[PDB]
Amino acid sequence: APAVPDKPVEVKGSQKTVMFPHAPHEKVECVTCHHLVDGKESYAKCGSSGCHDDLTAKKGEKSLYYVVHARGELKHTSCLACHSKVVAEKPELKKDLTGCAKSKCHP
Ligand code: HEC
Ligand code: HEC
Ligand code: HEC
Ligand code: HEC
Repeated sequence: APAVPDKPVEVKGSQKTVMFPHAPHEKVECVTCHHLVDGKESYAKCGSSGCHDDLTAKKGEKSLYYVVHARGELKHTSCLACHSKVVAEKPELKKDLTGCAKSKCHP
């Protein structure tokens, strides 16, 4: 298992880059995000070739946008899906964690 990044890392889309901080996610199993692929574990970039490499489409399993923003019902938890659950318990974090603008992801 490679070391978890100790500084925010870039999550590049086609037009915007969002910084991802691992620290606040220390109590989330690595596997929740870096899910198994072909039964084997992987820590490759979500947008890697052969993964979620469609950086422009809004929907589809190949879309990086969808796996990040789908508000739920997927095979794995998206950023927005989990954030909505967190925000339900800690409402003061609504804009910070789910906002489309002026949020922690999109300042
Ligand atoms: C409100 C629900 C939001 C809207 C609408 C958008 N976001 Fe995001 N977002 C996040 C990441 C990690 C990325 C990069 C990976 C990717 O999606 O490709 C993005 C990117 C965008 C983009 C640009 C897509 C592109 O450049 O190809 C748009 C137009 C966009 N987002 C709309 C992360 C998050 C996040 C963190 C948990 C939140 C709260 C939001 N995004 C919220 C919205
Ligand atoms: C979801 C909330 C995550 C948890 C929990 C962990 N990581 Fe992560 N990691 C995540 C993202 C969105 C990214 C960037 C992906 C991209 O497309 O850029 C990362 C990045 C890494 C990397 C480096 C390579 C990279 O993609 O930039 C490593 C080595 C990594 N993550 C390791 C790691 C470990 C070991 C975790 C558990 C202790 C772990 N991550 C949890 C999302 C999430
Ligand atoms: C390529 C080797 C991949 C990497 C690295 C990551 N994902 Fe992935 N993801 C991949 C496949 C082939 C599949 C479908 C089969 C499965 O294991 O579920 C997925 C699926 C997801 C989903 C669900 C999408 C759906 O259509 O329901 C999510 C939410 C997801 N993947 C997220 C994700 C993130 C955020 C990653 C980086 C940290 C990541 N995946 C890496 C293949 C690959
Ligand atoms: C739940 C299983 C999570 C997943 C998947 C993702 N995030 Fe998250 N995020 C989660 C928690 C528990 C928290 C902490 C909230 C708190 O109580 O303080 C967060 C925090 C962040 C932050 C805010 C960090 C800060 O400014 O201090 C960001 C920017 C963030 N999360 C981004 C993010 C992205 C891009 C994700 C998808 C790859 C993602 N989170 C998934 C829980 C969970």
